[PDB]
Amino acid sequence: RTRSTISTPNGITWYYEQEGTGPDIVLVPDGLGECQMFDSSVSQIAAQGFRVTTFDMPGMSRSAKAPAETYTEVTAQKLASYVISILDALDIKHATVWGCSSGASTVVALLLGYPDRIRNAMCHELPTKLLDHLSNTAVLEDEEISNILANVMLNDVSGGSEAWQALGVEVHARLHKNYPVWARGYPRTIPPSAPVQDVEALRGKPLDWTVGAATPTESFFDNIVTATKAGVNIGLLPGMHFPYVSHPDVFAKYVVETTQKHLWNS
Amino acid sequence: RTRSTISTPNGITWYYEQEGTGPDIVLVPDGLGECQMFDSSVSQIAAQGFRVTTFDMPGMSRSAKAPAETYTEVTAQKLASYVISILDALDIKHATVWGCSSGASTVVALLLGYPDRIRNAMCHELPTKLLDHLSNTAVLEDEEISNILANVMLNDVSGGSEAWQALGVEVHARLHKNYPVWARGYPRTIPPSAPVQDVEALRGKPLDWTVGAATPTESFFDNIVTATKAGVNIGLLPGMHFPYVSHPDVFAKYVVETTQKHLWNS
Ligand SMILES: C[C@H](O)CCCC(=O)CCC/C=C/c1cc(O)cc(O)c1C(=O)O
Ligand SMILES: C[C@H](O)CCCC(=O)CCC/C=C/c1cc(O)cc(O)c1C(=O)O
Ligand SMILES: [K+]
Ligand SMILES: [K+]
Repeated sequence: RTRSTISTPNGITWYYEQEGTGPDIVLVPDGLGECQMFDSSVSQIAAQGFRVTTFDMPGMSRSAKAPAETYTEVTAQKLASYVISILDALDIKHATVWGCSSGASTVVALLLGYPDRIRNAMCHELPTKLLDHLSNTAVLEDEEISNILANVMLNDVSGGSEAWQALGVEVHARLHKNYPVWARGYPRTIPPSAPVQDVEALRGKPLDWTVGAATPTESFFDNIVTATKAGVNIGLLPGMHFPYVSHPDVFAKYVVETTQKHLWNS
Repeated sequence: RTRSTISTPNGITWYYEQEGTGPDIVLVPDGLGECQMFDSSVSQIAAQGFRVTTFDMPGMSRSAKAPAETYTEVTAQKLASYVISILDALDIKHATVWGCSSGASTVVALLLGYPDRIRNAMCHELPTKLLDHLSNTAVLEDEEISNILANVMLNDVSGGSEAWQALGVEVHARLHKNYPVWARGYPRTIPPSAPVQDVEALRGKPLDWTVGAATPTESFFDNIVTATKAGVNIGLLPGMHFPYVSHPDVFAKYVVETTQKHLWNS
C-alpha cells in the first residue's frame, strides 16, 4: 500500500492511497471524506488484479490543506472537477469509479462530464432532495454538530454499529473534525446539484446503481425510480449507507464483479 | 355501521361491515384476513361521502365458516374470485378497491380480471418472491406458528408497535387463530400467483401502488421497479406493512384522495 500526498494546481494537497497493478479502480468517499473506510476493501479489490486508488476529500481528514471554495458551497460538479484533477496528477487515464452519497453525485457527474476518462461508475444512495434537518445543522456550533452527526452515523445509517465503532479512535477523531466542515459545506448545495434532471442522459450509460438493503425505503426511493426510468441497472448491497464499512467483503466482491463485467463489455 | 354475515354460492359465510353512502370503496384485508384493522379508517372514509365495505377473509376470523379450498393453496386469482362473489351478493356493481400483501395481489387480479367492476385499485406491498423462512413455518405445530408469527408482526412489520398492540385482546385472539391458517395456505402459493408477469398488462391501468416509508428497502424493492417499468403511480405511506393500523388517518386520507382522483378522471 502506497500512502502519500500529491498537490494539484487548484490548491488542494491530497492525501491518497494506492495498491495493486492492473485496470484502475477509484474509490471516492462519501461526504465525510475519509478514505480509511475503504482500507479492508482496497486490499481485497487490488488482489484481484486491479490498481486501486482512494483519497481523503478536500478539506476533510488528511486532505485538509485546500482552499475554502473546495469545501464550501460544494456541488457534484465541483467535486467531479477535483477528482479529475487528482486522477490527472496520478496519471490515471481510464478509471472505474465508486461513490456513495455526495460521492455518488460525484461519480455520475464524472461519467457524464468525462466519458473518455470513465470506464464505468458505481453509485450508491445518491441524495437528490434537500433535507431541512441536515441543512439546519449548519448553523450550530462545531461541537454540537459533531455530537449530533456522530450519533446519526453510529445509530441511524452505519448499517453496522460494531463495524462503525471498529474504524477506531484515530478515524473517529478525524471524523469529529470533518462533521462541521461537511455540515456547513454540503447538505444545502449537494442535493440540488444531483446530475439526474435528465433521465435520457443516463440511458445507455455504464452506470450501476445501488441502495442499502436495510435502508428505510423512503430514504432513497427516488434513486430506484430514477434508475428504472433510465433503464440503469439498480440493485441492493447489504447494510445501509456505508457498505464498505459494514460489509467490506461483499462490497469488494461487488466492485470487482462490476468492473469485470464492464471490462468484458469494453 | 352495518355488521353482519352473508353466504355466497361458493360455500363461504362472510363476516362483513359496511358504512356510508356514495361510490363504493372496498377494503380487502392482508393475509391475516382481519377487517377490524380497518375500523378507524372505515368511518373516516365513509364520512367523506363513500359507501365503505370490508370483510374478514375466507377461513379467517369471523369468516372462518368456509370450504377448505378457500384457505388452502391460496392464490391471488382464487381470492379475487371470492371477493367478486361477496361484491355480487352485496349488489356492489362498481368499486374502488384497496389491498395489502395477499390483498394487494388480490386487487390487481380483480382490476385485470374484472375491469368492468373495478373503478381503480390501490395495492400496497405486494409479495412476488417466495420467502423460505415464512414458507417453512407451515410444518410447525399450530401454537408454535402463532407464537412465531405474532412476534414477527409486532416486531418486524407492524410499522407501529403501540398501535399494533392497541388492536386489543379480542382482535389479537382472532389473529392468534389465523396465523396457522395463513401459514399453511398462503406463503407457498401467493407469491408465484402475483399478477405482475406482464408489465405491459399493467400499463395505463387505474392502479396506484404504495410501499411503507419505513419498510427496509429490500422487502418490496421489486414493487418499486415493477411499478416504474409499467408507468404506474408509485409512492409511499407512513409506517410499514399495515398503514391502516399504524397511521389510520393518513391511510384514510390517501384512500379518499385516490378515489376522488379517479372519480374525476372517470
Ligand atoms: C456520509 C454522508 O455523505 C454525509 C453524512 C450525512 C449522512 O450520512 C445522512 C444520510 C445520507 C444523506 C446524505 C446527504 C443528505 C442531504 O440532504 C444532503 C447531502 O449533501 C448529503 C451528503 O452530502 O451526502
Ligand atoms: C400480513 C401478511 O399478509 C401475512 C403475514 C406475513 C407478513 O406480514 C410478512 C410480511 C409481508 C409478506 C407477506 C407474504 C410473504 C410471502 O413470502 C408469502 C406470502 O403469501 C405473503 C402474504 O400472504 O402476504
Ligand atoms: K462482508
Ligand atoms: K394517522
